[PDB]
Order: sequence, then C-alpha cells, then structure tokens
Amino acid sequence: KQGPTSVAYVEVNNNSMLNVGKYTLADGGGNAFDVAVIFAANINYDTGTKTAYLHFNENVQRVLDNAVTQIRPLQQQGIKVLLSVLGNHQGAGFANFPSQQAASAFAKQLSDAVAKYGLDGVDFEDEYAEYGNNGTAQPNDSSFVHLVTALRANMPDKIISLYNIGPAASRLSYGGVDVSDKFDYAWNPYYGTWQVPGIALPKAQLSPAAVEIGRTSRSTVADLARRTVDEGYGVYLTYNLDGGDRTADVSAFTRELYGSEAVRT
Repeated sequence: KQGPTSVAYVEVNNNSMLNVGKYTLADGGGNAFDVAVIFAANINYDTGTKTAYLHFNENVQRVLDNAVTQIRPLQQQGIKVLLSVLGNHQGAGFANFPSQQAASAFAKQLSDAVAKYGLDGVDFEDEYAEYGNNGTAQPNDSSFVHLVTALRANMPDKIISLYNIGPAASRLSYGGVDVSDKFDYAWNPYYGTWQVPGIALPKAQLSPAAVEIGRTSRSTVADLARRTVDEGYGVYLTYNLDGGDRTADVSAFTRELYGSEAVRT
C-alpha cells in the first residue's frame, strides 16, 4: 500500500475498536486504516489536592483491561493504536499545569498507561477542560510544553499526536524548547472540512482533512481525500467508525489516497 496514513477514531463507549481492522484494500493493498485511536480517556481534577489525573471511564477502562481481545487483533494487522485524552469539565487542562513537575506527573500517568496496555501512543484533545473551574488557572504558556517534553522523554519511541484545537495547540514553545517536533501528527478536528493545522510539522505528518464516517457526505469524502494527496499532505483522519457496513464511505477515500476500493469483514 502506498499513500497518506489514514486514521480512524472510535468512540468505544458505543463502538468496537475491532471494526477498524475489517477494512482492507480490494487490491493487494492492506489495511484501509493505519492508525486506530481509542476515544477517550480524560484529564480530571482532584480539587482537594489541587492535582489533575488521567481518568478512564469504565468503558474505556474495559477496552484496556481487555486489550488482548480488543486491541491486539488490530495491532497484529499492523494497525497502530493510540489512547486519546480529552478535557472533562474540571478546570484542569493540558495548558493548565502550575509547574513542570505537575505536568510531568501527568505525563507519567500517560506514559505508564501506554506501557501497561501495550499501546502505540497518546493523542491530545484540548476541548472541554473548562479552565477556571475548581480554582484552576487560565491557560499559561509553560504547561503544555512541560507536558509534551516530559511525555516524549518517557516514551521516545511512541506516537504523540495533536488534535488541533484548544489553548494548548497554540502554546508549543516556552523556554528554549519548541515541542512541535516532539509530535508525530497533527490533525484538523472539524468534520467535512479542510483546515491545515498551524503547527510547524511537515506536510507528511499533517491531516488538514477531517471526515466523519456516517455524517460526512460521500462526495465530500472523496474531495478531501483527493485534496490531501494533491496538496502534498500525508495523513487522513476519519472520525467515529461504527459497526455498520461502511464499505462505500471507506472506498470513497481509499480510491483517492491509494488508488483502490475497500472490502469489509
């Protein structure tokens, strides 16, 4: 298979990660999706101790406890699986840590989860944090840089991706360290649109197109897939793959990205 790397986010609350592996290219090809992303763990806040922590709802936790049956089959196929983290309405966000050590400790919880669950990386989604709640600070300049630096130092061989959105996304430099280069990918968060992430990453590691399997039009899927290749970008993001027969939606993008149809099951 040759072309942009395609990513599929799966809302494990109502959907199976295992559906990402059922799509392959009709030609010799290979997987229709290269990266699967578990949506989503959260950054919560312990108000009494003034410290943020990595929270996993029972559903995400179960995908994890059951990684041998929910994740390994994808990984055996060659599919890289990422854990995504989101704000959770608790004041604490990625651009919110008060010190390097606080940001580092959260970095550690992420790092450990990647190792404990044999994952391939972490994806950051700075949305819904609600900076200010529970006496937290507003976004500061150092927090996200501290987090990324610490996370990358812990797992130098894993993927760290940025969901282009929120305060953190534009706070990539503090001190003599710009953490842009510490990211493997950055993608557009808005479905059915083309929005080039501003992060100083090469076009091969960026995905300006964002489509939602099931809610974004088929002509739009092809158009953004074709534009991805033509413009020189190397990543293509698909949001919310379900368990329905999405063979034709997947083919609309595999055709442009790799010159082939998709086949399911």
